[PDB]
Amino acid sequence: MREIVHIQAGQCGNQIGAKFWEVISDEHGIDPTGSYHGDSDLQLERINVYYNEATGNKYVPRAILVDLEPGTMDSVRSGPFGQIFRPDNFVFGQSGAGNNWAKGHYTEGAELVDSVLDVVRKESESCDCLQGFQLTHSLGGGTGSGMGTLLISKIREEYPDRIMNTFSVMPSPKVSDTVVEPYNATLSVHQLVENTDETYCIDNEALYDICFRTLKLTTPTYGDLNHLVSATMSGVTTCLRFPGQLNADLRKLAVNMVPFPRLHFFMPGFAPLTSRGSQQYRALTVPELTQQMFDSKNMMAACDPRHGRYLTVAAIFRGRMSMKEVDEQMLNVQNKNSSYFVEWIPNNVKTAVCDIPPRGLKMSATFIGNSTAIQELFKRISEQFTAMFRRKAFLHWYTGEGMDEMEFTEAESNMNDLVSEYQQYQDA
Amino acid sequence: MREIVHIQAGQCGNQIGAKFWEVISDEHGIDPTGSYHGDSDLQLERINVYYNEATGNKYVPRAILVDLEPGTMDSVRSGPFGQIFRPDNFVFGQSGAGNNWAKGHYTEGAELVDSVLDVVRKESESCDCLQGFQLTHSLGGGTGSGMGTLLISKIREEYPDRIMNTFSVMPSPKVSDTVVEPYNATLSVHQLVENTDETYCIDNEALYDICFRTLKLTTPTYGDLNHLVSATMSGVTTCLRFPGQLNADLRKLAVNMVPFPRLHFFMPGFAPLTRALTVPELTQQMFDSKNMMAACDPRHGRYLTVAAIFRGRMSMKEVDEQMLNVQNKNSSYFVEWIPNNVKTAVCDIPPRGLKMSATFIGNSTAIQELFKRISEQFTAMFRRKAFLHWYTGEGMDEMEFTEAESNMNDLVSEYQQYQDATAD
Amino acid sequence: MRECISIHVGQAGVQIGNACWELYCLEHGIQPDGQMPSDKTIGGGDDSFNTFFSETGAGKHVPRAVFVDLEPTVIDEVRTGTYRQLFHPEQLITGKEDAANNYARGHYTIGKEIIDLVLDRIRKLADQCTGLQGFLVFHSFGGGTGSGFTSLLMERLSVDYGKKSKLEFSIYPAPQVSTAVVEPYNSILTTHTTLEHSDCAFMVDNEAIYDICRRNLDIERPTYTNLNRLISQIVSSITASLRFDGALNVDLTEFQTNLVPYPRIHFPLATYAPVISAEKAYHEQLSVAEITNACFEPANQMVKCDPRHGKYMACCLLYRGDVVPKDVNAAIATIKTKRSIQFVDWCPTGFKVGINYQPPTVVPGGDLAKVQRAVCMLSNTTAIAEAWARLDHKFDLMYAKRAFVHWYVGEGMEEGEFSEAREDMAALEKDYEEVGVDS
Amino acid sequence: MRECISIHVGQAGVQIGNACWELYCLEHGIQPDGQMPSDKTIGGGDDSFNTFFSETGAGKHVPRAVFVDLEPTVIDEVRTGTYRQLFHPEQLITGKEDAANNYARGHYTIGKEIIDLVLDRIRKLADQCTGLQGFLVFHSFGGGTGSGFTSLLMERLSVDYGKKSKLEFSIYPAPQVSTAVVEPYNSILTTHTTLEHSDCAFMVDNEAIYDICRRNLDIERPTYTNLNRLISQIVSSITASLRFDGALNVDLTEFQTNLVPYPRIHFPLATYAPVISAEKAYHEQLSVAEITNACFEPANQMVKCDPRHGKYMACCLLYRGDVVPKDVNAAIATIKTKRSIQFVDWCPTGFKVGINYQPPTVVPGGDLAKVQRAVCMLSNTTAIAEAWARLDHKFDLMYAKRAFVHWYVGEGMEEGEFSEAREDMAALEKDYEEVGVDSV
Ligand SMILES: CC[C@]1(O)C[C@@H]2CN(CCc3c([nH]c4ccccc34)[C@@](C(=O)OC)(c3cc4c(cc3OC)N(C)[C@H]3[C@@](O)(C(=O)OC)[C@H](OC(C)=O)[C@]5(CC)C=CCN6CC[C@]43[C@@H]65)C2)C1
Ligand SMILES: Nc1nc2c(ncn2[C@@H]2O[C@H](COP(=O)(O)OP(=O)(O)OP(=O)(O)O)[C@@H](O)[C@H]2O)c(=O)[nH]1
Ligand SMILES: Nc1nc2c(ncn2[C@@H]2O[C@H](COP(=O)(O)OP(=O)(O)OP(=O)(O)O)[C@@H](O)[C@H]2O)c(=O)[nH]1
Ligand SMILES: Nc1nc2c(ncn2[C@@H]2O[C@H](COP(=O)(O)OP(=O)(O)O)[C@@H](O)[C@H]2O)c(=O)[nH]1
Ligand SMILES: Nc1nc2c(ncn2[C@@H]2O[C@H](COP(=O)(O)OP(=O)(O)O)[C@@H](O)[C@H]2O)c(=O)[nH]1
Ligand SMILES: [Ca+2]
Ligand SMILES: [Ca+2]
Ligand SMILES: [Mg+2]
Ligand SMILES: [Mg+2]
Repeated sequence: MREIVHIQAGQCGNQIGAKFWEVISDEHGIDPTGSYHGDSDLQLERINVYYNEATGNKYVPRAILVDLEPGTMDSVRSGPFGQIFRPDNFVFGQSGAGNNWAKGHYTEGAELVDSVLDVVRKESESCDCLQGFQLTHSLGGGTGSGMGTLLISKIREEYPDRIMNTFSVMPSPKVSDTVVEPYNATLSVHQLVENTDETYCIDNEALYDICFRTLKLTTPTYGDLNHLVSATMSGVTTCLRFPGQLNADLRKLAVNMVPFPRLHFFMPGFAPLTSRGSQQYRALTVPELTQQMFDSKNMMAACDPRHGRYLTVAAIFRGRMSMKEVDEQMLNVQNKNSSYFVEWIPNNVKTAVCDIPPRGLKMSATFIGNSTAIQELFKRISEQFTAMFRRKAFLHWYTGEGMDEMEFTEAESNMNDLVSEYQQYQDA
Repeated sequence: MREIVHIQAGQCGNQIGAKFWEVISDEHGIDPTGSYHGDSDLQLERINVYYNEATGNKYVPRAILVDLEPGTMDSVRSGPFGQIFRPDNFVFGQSGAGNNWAKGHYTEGAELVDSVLDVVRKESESCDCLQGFQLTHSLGGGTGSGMGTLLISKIREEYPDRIMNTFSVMPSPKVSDTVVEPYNATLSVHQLVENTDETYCIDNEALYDICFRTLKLTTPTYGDLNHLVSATMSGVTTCLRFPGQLNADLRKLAVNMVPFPRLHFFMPGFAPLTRALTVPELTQQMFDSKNMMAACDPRHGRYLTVAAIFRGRMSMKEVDEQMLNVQNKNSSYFVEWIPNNVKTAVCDIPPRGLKMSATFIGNSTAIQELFKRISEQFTAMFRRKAFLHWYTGEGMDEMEFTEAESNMNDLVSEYQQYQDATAD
Repeated sequence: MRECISIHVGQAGVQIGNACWELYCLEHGIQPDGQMPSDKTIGGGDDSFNTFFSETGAGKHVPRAVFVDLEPTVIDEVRTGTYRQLFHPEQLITGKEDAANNYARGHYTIGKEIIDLVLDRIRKLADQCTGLQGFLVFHSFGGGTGSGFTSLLMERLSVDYGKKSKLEFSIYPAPQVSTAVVEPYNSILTTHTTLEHSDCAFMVDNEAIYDICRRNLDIERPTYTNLNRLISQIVSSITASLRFDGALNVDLTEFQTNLVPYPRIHFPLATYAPVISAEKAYHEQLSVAEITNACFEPANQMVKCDPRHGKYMACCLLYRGDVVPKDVNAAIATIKTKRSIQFVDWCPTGFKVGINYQPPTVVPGGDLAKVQRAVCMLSNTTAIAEAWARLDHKFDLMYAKRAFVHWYVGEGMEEGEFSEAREDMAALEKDYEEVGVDS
Repeated sequence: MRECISIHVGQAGVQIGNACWELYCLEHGIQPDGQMPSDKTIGGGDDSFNTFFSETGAGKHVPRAVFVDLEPTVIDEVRTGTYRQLFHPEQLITGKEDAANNYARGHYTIGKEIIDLVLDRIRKLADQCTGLQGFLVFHSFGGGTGSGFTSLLMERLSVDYGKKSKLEFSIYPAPQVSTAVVEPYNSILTTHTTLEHSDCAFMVDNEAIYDICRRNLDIERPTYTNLNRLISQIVSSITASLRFDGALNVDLTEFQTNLVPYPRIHFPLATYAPVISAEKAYHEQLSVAEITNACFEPANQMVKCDPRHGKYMACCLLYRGDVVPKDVNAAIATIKTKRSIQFVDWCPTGFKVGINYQPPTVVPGGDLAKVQRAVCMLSNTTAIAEAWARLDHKFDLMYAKRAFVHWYVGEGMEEGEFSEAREDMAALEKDYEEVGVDSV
């Protein structure tokens, strides 16, 4: 069945994780109680990529919920689809991580990590043909950030030949005000560079801009931010969950999207941008979809694509629409911005269509780009980090947990290498 | 509770000792029979400090009376409140002292000191938490000055970590012509410097001058002087006897008042001396050389430390302001190298008769005038070896008299040395 | 009588293979359950059709074919399709995970664990042959299994059947329907490795089939099903001479003799005409002369190139239907003056011709109109080298930055095997250049 | 879980302790007998207020606190006061003889006789916690018990609980209500000894609180009762983050990650607003903007310094009441622009904000007005050193003539410890200067 094991860690990981499972459950015709209730057999054909089947013809998300504090879980458990998750798959502690990567990764996290791996291992021995794992987490905190990357490393050790995929929320001082977030983020990017096959960079800076500038939400909440993450996560996992010829599994996607091992950080995009609650009076024309998804304003990472070059792009259209017109409009976009795609990777734009649209939208499009402009995101973090690190400010929070400062120097170095390596290929 | 053990040795010691117990018993509402009959609970909150609560709800002064010649003791037992004292605490001799310090300290005094120590021990063991000791005596006679200091030294050995407080009456020719006084005073001051923690200098020269010039009582009697002493003693013990936050016990006083071990001789002051007067007037007078109970001009030295105590109903705001004015207006007379060295207590219960009163306790370098005047006299007699017979007679040596001479010279030198010192 | 075993590798091979066998059945009158009323010898035969179908004592005619794909989805269709009873489980081989569009994963990693199984199944069919002539191998250039596994198989088949012919049907990668950016890599790797092991390979460019479907069939967005039904028409035409009584291209060896003078230049261009929409309202039935002329129009080639700027080494005209020798010879002399047909000096300027009286069979419900006469031209022209040039230039573009190379090295391949495969293709381009350098 | 144990040391700590616990009871609806009718979870529970209140079988809510003093008369007031039934007798610990304003006596001579007992009573509280977070230590700088015994206790807590966090509420001495000439010696001695045992310390300058009570509350001659009541509203706002639950609330732990850049720089400056009399509150509704603009006025600060003549390393604004994010944003804007806020180059960001929708409260019989919203700003500024400076000067003025040191040595102390301290304090003054120096 080519199963995926889904792990969500920490507050952000579990909140965006839970909304993901709610969104795709609705799309696949599963209800809060785990019963199938759909009109199409197209929904059940690959249902096993994300869901396990029990007796009762019930579907249980192949999902592990991990946190170091007892809240959040309670929250998830009481959420609308709280009851679908397997109880034995809730793994949480009591200490918490205090937004401290060192606590998540080395001290508090280490006490809980072994019991997490049993449930991961439990879930994996059940799979007929395991693709690999996907993890949701933020990088600015401590559990999702610090413990999250520990889990990736330990899991890779047990399954070194499986795909490791993450949805990684990048911190922005527009959305939070905890001064150490750039420390946690830099430490986490270093890990992700070494230990994941594909990472979707979900940038809270762009989520803030979309909500505040484009959707005109003057008091944005994490609920608002997560509405976009879940729309984006349903979109980018469409090729895995429905019949299709392109990027239909994690490894085939990696071979199409990752030309060089370290350059596996994707810019997601979604169109139309919509705020929850509101209704769509007029859908958008395939032309409108296509123009928008390539527009800087629709990117989930706060980087201007025009400032770099695309190495590879995947585009996934959903809804009933002219396959002919999609082709025509995708060619127009490439022919119209042909200077923004590198010339030495021929035919590097690939297009998918899936007839099942997402809830509330008649037509949607999801953009997955491997663009060199992602360096602006890492440069932003890099600037914040050095402003503090050059004075060793707030370091005692980490050294007190046993970390040395040499380990900070390496994370900054690896991240500056990553930035310059993107710059290398931009001038090719 | 925090008990003080009161000891009065000698005529002066027992005279002002007796007047003291009358004034404070009255303030606390204790009658001659030990029964409380007062109107405010404030009178009883800290009554254990000076009184033992015996059964029958009777309060008995925690006071030991000592003398080498009865009668004075007899007059005290007959005087008002004489029956309030415990009969076992009367400890008196026969040989007397004959105004001879050597007789009080080395011979007659010593052969009776053991009898006193048993009473002190008994009184101390009864105490929940002994503060220390409080002795009243003169320095000119023989028992008070001579046996008094011997008694202190013996107490200090058994209670080395307790506070030793003394009300000491300095001799003035204006009031006594025993001629040998300057010997007994100097040998006494030599002892107080080493063995007491805090000493109030009650200078008979000041009491006479206040009764004569100020109170206008030509040819004044001991009863007149002791009205100023009793007033004064009541004043400087107010914060020990009523609830309060500042100098509420003998050790806290010593920590605020004694910056260097030997400089522990305090200048008492009282206002008004006895129409009613205001808080500004009260403040001005208490810092005026003419309201000092020691023959010393404070404009002739500098204050190391000062405690002020206002008693009565009045505006605390007014008190704070007036205190600041007087420190500022007189800034030159306070050492700058002790910041905020004037503390101020305000007990709302006035003494009997007055509506409000101020009490001054100064550690001023100008007190060297009192020691210099005694020293001048001492040398004006020891230089002729005059009357060295009364003292050598009892076996005392030549040196002793000289050591007290240079030792008190040093004290005057230290007060001067810190008066001249600067912050930069 | 000599048999032919068919080998279908990867999705392209299986779906195209599935297309061909249905059309073979409609041409020979074999029903989906394997019963062939026309067959009068029950349980045996040495008829022309027995070269592709064996027989059972129960009258079942089953394809002499083997399907192999590293993932089951595509082969499952065969197992549940409308012709499921034609095949028996032992000739349907699948794996667990595929080559992930990675030649190295198909050749080395996943290939090594299944090569001996596949060969075993093929051996089982082979032992049932009295005079096996060789194999027809269907596969894509671009997929991991089609490119990587095929090369392994081709090599093993040369070892275990050293004395057999090996024909290829190859799908050449076109952007309009490709699914991996790395297909040019896979294309050059598999070509380099299969080149020495394949006697004659028919290249079909998806681009060509895509536009023919659009232009001639009115198919707005051709699917694989559209592409594969047209491809089966071409494949069938090429193999028609093996399955019917006749005298041209009657055995695998004759394909190489007639079409392949040079071993390395073994890539004949196929041209098919006419392609007519079945949804059309009756059409001017074209003449022999007209469809023969159509063989020299680029728009009907299976690989877009321009045979005018190259040289022929061999040409085979295969007619199906209402065709008689006089009209063909009279069409040829006409074309030979109207069109520039320049053979290489060391070759006779001439055409081998084949007529099959049975007209083309069309799958009921397909897109192709039924016609009374059709022709497939097989021409070994140097013009086909244009497709190597295009392919190699894209390879060069990516390889210069080593883009995607790590995916192959991670599967145990060495970087050197890239520049080596590229060097062989560099040599192959020069061979075409030498053979066709008059102007 | 995540309980917090309160330790009130000496008169100031104890008197301040009374005011805070009274305020807490008013805030959570707890009566003087310990009953809380609005709490269903009887006998036990996991509610937010349980971080400061334990529960008995009978439904009593008992403060997680210990009162300690070397004399009995201040704590006797707690034993007999309105809230006497609130505390278990083992929580009120008293000796017989105090430190006499002498650090040496509280740390050594007298402290040694009662320290073991206090640690045992603390152990009994700790053992009732499911997840002890840390300690809150209230004490004066100037008293012998507040200074000498506190430092001893902090040393002993470091040994028995390791790195378990310790926050200090410290009364900085002021002449207007000081009770000992030696309070500078005690202040420097206690600050040196506790500096490495304390994670974060909130100083309250008695002169600053004195002045604010006179000016903003029109109290001619403020008492300790006036001060302790304003001092409590500050503690309640730093603790509300843990005693109450909400969506925009932030725990002190997150603020601390931002208010302590380096280990020794752990002294935040506190500002509260609005401090107004009912007489002036009537006809006046201080807006979120006005209150915030007040937290930057150099005269509404609980420690006398000019935040302007220095650089900020963090400004954390904890709001409470009718506050909504939108208004907070506008305010912070207006301020930044029309005001003097200079942050350091090594501090990306700089502001941390939070809202506790639990309304502010006032003790019946108080001198503060019931407002609908209030703000507490906790700022780490290089200007708090003006305080360490002033104090250090008084010390240097007396030590030179070695004044009053005979009292400290007579109890065992040595001149060395007096200099060892002046040096740590000179270092801290340098450390605060260096943290502001810009980068190269
Ligand atoms: C989607 C998650 C989010 O809801 C996004 C913001 C922050 N929090 C929610 C609550 C919130 C916000 N502001 C609050 C103020 C007090 C109490 C709570 C809040 C939030 C808002 O205004 O409601 C919609 C908000 C916050 C900020 C905010 C905007 C904002 O509203 C969108 N700003 C982006 C930053 C900010 O620092 C900034 O850089 O200016 C733009 C901003 O500065 C000003 C004066 O606007 C400000 C506002 C208090 C100042 C100091 C602290 N920083 C951190 C982030 C920032 C804030 C919204 C989480
Ligand atoms: N004409 C045609 N081309 C096809 C078909 N299937 C795939 N292709 C093309 O062949 C290439 C991909 O080869 P596949 O057959 O999908 O690969 P595979 O052999 O399954 O290999 P892996 O699955 O990667 O191991 C692309 O260029 C496709 O466009 C088909 O049915 N018909
Ligand atoms: N704000 C405030 N300061 C107080 C209070 N009580 C005492 N202080 C201050 O504390 C300092 C003296 O310490 P105290 O608390 O009185 O004494 P202690 O700590 O009990 O020590 P000892 O008296 O030696 O036993 C002075 O600066 C007082 O102003 C109070 O209730 N509030
Ligand atoms: N988009 C989004 N971001 C979140 C959410 N929750 C937290 N964050 C961000 O994640 C970071 C905090 O990480 P957190 O979840 O508390 O980490 P943890 O301590 O490991 O659980 C900050 O940068 C927040 O802005 C959420 O629901 N959605
Ligand atoms: N103020 C005051 N001084 C006194 C009193 N009796 C004696 N003196 C002084 O004390 C000195 C004599 O001390 P005296 O009582 O005879 O000492 P004793 O022999 O030890 O009892 C003289 O200088 C007197 O001035 C008294 O009742 N009041
Ligand atoms: Ca037959
Ligand atoms: Ca409860
Ligand atoms: Mg496949
Ligand atoms: Mg005290």
